[PDB]
Amino acid sequence: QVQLKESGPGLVAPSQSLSITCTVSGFSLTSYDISWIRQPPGKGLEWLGVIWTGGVTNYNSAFLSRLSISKDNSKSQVFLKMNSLQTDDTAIYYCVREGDWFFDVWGAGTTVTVSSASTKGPSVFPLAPSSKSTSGGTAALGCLVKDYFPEPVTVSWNSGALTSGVHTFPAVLQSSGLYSLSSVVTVPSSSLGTQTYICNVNHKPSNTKVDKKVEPK
Amino acid sequence: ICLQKTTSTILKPRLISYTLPINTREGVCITDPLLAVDNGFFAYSHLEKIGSCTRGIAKQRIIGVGEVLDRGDKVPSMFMTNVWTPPNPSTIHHCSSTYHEDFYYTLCAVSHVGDPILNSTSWTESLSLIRLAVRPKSDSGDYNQKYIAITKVERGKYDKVMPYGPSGIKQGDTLYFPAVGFLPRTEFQYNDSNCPIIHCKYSKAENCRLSMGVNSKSHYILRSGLLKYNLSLGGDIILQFIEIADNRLTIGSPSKIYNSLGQPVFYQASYSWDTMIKLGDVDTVDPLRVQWRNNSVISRPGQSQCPRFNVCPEVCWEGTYNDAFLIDRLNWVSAGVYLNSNQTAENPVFAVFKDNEILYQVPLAEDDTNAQKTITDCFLLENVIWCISLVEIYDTGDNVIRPKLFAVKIPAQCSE
Amino acid sequence: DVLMTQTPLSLPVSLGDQASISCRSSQSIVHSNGNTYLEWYLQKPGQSPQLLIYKVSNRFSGVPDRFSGSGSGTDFTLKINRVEAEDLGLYYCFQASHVPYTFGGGTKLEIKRTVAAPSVFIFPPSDEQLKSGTASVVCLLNNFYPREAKVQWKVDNALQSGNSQESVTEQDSKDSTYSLSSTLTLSKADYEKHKLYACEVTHQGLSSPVTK
Ligand SMILES: *[C@@H]1O[C@H](CO[C@@H]2O[C@@H](C)[C@@H](O)[C@@H](O)[C@@H]2O)[C@@H](O[C@@H]2O[C@H](CO)[C@@H](O[C@@H]3O[C@H](CO)[C@@H](O)[C@H](O)[C@@H]3O)[C@H](O)[C@H]2NC(C)=O)[C@H](O)[C@H]1NC(C)=O
Ligand SMILES: *[C@@H]1O[C@H](CO)[C@@H](O[C@@H]2O[C@H](CO)[C@@H](O[C@@H]3O[C@H](CO)[C@@H](O)[C@H](O)[C@@H]3O)[C@H](O)[C@H]2NC(C)=O)[C@H](O)[C@H]1NC(C)=O
Ligand SMILES: *[C@@H]1O[C@H](CO[C@@H]2O[C@@H](C)[C@@H](O)[C@@H](O)[C@@H]2O)[C@@H](O[C@@H]2O[C@H](CO)[C@@H](O)[C@H](O)[C@H]2NC(C)=O)[C@H](O)[C@H]1NC(C)=O
Ligand SMILES: *[C@@H]1O[C@H](CO)[C@@H](O[C@@H]2O[C@H](CO)[C@@H](O)[C@H](O)[C@H]2NC(C)=O)[C@H](O)[C@H]1NC(C)=O
Ligand SMILES: *[C@@H]1O[C@H](CO)[C@@H](O[C@@H]2O[C@H](CO)[C@@H](O)[C@H](O)[C@H]2NC(C)=O)[C@H](O)[C@H]1NC(C)=O
Repeated sequence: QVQLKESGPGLVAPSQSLSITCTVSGFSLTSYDISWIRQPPGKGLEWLGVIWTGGVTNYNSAFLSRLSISKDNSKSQVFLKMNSLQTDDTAIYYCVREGDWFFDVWGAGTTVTVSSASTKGPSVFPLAPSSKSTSGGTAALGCLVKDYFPEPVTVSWNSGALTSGVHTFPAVLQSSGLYSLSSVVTVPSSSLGTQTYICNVNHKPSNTKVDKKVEPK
Repeated sequence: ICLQKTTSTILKPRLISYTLPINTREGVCITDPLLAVDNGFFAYSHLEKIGSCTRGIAKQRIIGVGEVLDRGDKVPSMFMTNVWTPPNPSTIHHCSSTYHEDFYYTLCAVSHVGDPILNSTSWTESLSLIRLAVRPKSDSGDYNQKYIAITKVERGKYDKVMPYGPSGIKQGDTLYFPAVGFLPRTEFQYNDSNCPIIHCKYSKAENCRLSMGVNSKSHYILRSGLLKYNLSLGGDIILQFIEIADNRLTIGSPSKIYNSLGQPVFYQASYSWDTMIKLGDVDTVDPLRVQWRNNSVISRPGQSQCPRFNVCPEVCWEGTYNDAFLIDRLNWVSAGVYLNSNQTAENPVFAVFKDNEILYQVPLAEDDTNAQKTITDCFLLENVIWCISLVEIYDTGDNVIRPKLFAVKIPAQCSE
Repeated sequence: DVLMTQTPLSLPVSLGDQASISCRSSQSIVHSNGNTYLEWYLQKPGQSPQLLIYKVSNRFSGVPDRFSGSGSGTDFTLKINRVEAEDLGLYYCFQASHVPYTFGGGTKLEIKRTVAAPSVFIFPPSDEQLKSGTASVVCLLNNFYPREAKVQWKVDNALQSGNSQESVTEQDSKDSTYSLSSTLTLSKADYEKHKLYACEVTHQGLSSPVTK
């Protein structure tokens, strides 16, 4: 039922504007106030602003010079615009449904990176289950997603069929300026050769969708 | 009455709120305000919520009547004589009040599904009426306060009807309330060719019909009109729904009907694509028809797709109720409070204006102040013209909106 | 302009215990309405925050009764007794009483557990990858509780300088155990030059096990 989805550019050049659109489903904007909240890399959540049903908008005074929030009740949408965006501002931006001065429902979040460099697509290479590992115990296999500049990335096994024993590690910045991460899964070692395992990689800012299957010789 | 354009500020507004029951110290949200002024009497109402304005613990709703008399500074103020409190404040919605013969009749919708506009399909129409004696007798009986559930509503083709405006008129012994009718869009008949997109580059032909609902896929459309209530008849009160004509129609929206200088005038809120002010004398009441003035200077903060000064049809449901009252008919000068923001509710300004010109105006608050609903009623006191405006204003200290009442004396002399 | 300060930056705690987090406000947090609008939010790992407590002590619907909140003046404490594995992540306190709306620094709750030893796996560079001309070898440690672990890379019996980078996950919600991957990135020529690549792990649960 209730949902909030944000579409964001992913990448914004320094001293340039950010535009995010929140599409709400399951309720009317006329009956709930909507706030915009952001969390930077390690810093606590910070409250950007609120738009009432009537159209009354209140902002955090810190951002008042360059921040504005509007909405479209008919299209069930809420808009955030920020100007003169700088390095400080890279963060996760959340669209949030307000209740009695509390936030009951949060949007998934959009991750916005402020950098001059352009986006880059990830390369997905399989990490093959070890030929050594046998005996009906636990074998290990994975993907290694490499060289993607926009920070957000998403991996699912068999379009979400497998959720058990999966570990997707935090990305790490390489010296080159590109992120690389590893996603791994543990499977029954008797399953090798019988079951097929597919690595679903989604990189939204470059709109790269990759599907890879990891198999031993 | 001044009739000359000027930029020197000849308008000095005075704060009269302090006589009415509004407590700044509590921090309560005061919303759904109602102001009506007729024949030296007034009706006021609000809903007082603890907490968030749009979603907060409903604390009390009050409906009161009293006399509008000079304070003693020659400035009018409002003094209640009679106050009524519903037992269950969550239920009462969309009050609308009209005056007749030392009673003042206020007509409410009763809802257990919240605001009927928003929860339209789930609501079963329940209308009720509260009449309050403006000059209360002692232990007289039903006269000081009478409550009535209204059983017979004549709504014709319309599926449900509800009062939907602040104040209304009387003609003889018959009362007319501003109201709205919900009609299922399958029943709604509209020739899309009527919709004017000639110089509107971006607007499709069907947008006007779609804009009759809150959503393009909405189950109902909203048509403004009146509810007529004849006191001369006996038995159970019967309310009849009169629909507005299709000349220059827009989505049914909060609307006000009032008598000025003998004749009735009508104001309808712009919550749709046409942002320009809609108000005029009414040719006929029972076949309701209004002669909208072709006004080109006053509009409503539009918040996105339908911004201020938009004339092009678009699908949107957004705006605020900001009304005006007609001080002179020969020149058709009118007085009202408007918000000078293209996309946001801010900068409330009181103005005296004509169809294509703003004669003179004064701002009621600082440039940051957020404001929403403005209600203006003018009357004549001690052979001088006075206008009372109610403005919903926002307090930074409590993130709450509370109403403020100004008295402004229209000036006979422009120079000073 | 109202500062929210949480006292324990990390709180480590075992299952069945009681956890207490404190929030202190720079100034009085009481509204004109007289209600105090202090809320407690939980952000589980890889998820958006979720509200737990509103108006100091009231539990948001669906929040179990063991979560408890209380406060006086400028001091507020949230108590989770009978801690469970599900309950780990970041806990925030927030105030809506004053117009700038301000949140806490955060508190990360860490669940103490019996020591568990990693299972170690090594992954050779793929054939597709070396066509690009860079080769990467991946060592994985899986499901070990004590977070501290040492990974050393030895390439043909050669110890590693910083040719490697490591990533560690959040505490698993189910069994409270970490997992780690250390990747060694090399130019293609070096990988061709030597035949032995090895991952030597050091953890309390083991005694210097090595793979390949
Ligand atoms: C508040 O909004 C008004 C009206 O907005 C106008 O109509 C809307 C539906 C949108 O299309 C807006 O983008 C559009 O501006 C603004 O007033 C208008 O501003 C312009 C530019 O300052 C004025 O210049 C005109 O420009 C047009 C197009 O070139 C010419 O055809 C005209 O001859 C004239 O040169 C225009 O006169 C003015 N109109 C009115 C009625 O005021 C207004 O600027 C805006 N205010 C703020 C603070 O943004
Ligand atoms: C308009 O009012 C109606 C009537 O109150 C609302 O419809 C439904 O009302 C019931 C309660 O009478 C709600 O039921 C509850 O649902 C939750 C799960 O959502 C469940 O946990 C409870 O046990 C109970 O069944 C229901 O939520 C509510 N909504 C719907 C879609 O059925 C309606 O929500 C109101 N909507 C508006 C726009 O005001
Ligand atoms: C409001 O009602 C009056 C009175 O209605 C009359 O008495 C009722 C009990 C019922 O029997 C009605 O049908 C009666 O008409 C209306 O006044 C009447 O108007 C007609 C118009 O032709 C006139 O012939 C009658 O004499 C009037 N009766 C009076 C004045 O007592 C009045 O018209 C109704 N209001 C409106 C707006 O029409
Ligand atoms: C809506 O009304 C318009 C009138 O402006 C109709 O348009 C034309 O009406 C004339 C009447 O003499 C006809 O001769 C034309 O054939 C109509 N169409 C055109 C394109 O000129 C229009 O028909 C009406 N809507 C519908 C659905 O009939
Ligand atoms: C607003 O403008 C219209 C168009 O001029 C006026 O409408 C009049 O009546 C018909 C429209 O069906 C036209 O043929 C007339 O020429 C119009 N002119 C006049 C002077 O009435 C309308 O009168 C204008 N303003 C009002 C009624 O306040």
